[PDB]
Amino acid sequence: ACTKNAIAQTGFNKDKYFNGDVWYVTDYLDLEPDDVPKRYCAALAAGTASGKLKEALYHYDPKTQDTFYDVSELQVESLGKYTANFKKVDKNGNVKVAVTAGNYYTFTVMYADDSSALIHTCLHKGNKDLGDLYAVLNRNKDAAAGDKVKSAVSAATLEFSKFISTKENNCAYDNDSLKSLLTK
Ligand code: HEM
Ligand SMILES: NCCc1c[nH]cn1
Repeated sequence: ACTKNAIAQTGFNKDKYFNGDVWYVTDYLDLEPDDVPKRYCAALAAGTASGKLKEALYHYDPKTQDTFYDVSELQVESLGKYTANFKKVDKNGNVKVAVTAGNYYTFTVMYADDSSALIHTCLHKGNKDLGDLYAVLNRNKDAAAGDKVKSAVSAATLEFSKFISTKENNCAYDNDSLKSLLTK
């Protein structure tokens, strides 16, 4: 299970974060891991679409080739803190698994600027036992974590050297699908 109440960034700028553009996960910290996809690719788009706050997700295991997209309408808990009931979709937004209660992640933006961010997420999916996951994001998929975001990792009482990089995995992303999924 999840154990963290992550604190949102002071003065979080929601319209800048949710500007409809793409964010790439460059490094992550799973608190509840194992033999799991040690190598992983993930990215999201976040924006307001016809007045609704939205996130589109992409996951790719470059070793198994397991691929999936999700789209959610976010609900606000407080500034920088959201609950997302997700639906699994194909890249075009056609529903594969409909929204259901019990399938949701929370999402806290702990730090963000115009190029980088640190988020916490707690995933819930049916009867499964899942733990916290932190992720370092960047607008550039190949960007090394800079001092702003690494300092924020430290400020969250975490150690960046423990985070796992995705940069070795040779991830390629469909940015266009992620942006268009925001409307679906
Ligand atoms: C912004 C970051 C992330 C968020 C919001 C996110 C959220 C989610 C959601 C919503 C699901 C379930 C999707 C579905 O069943 O339709 C999922 C599944 C999963 N995610 Fe992520 N994820 C993120 C990052 C990552 C990272 C970096 C990895 C690698 C450690 C990871 C590995 C997986 C795994 C292996 C699954 C399959 C879970 C299962 O069904 O047991 N995710 N994630
Ligand atoms: N224990 C990490 C579960 C996960 C996958 N995606 C988001 N969270």
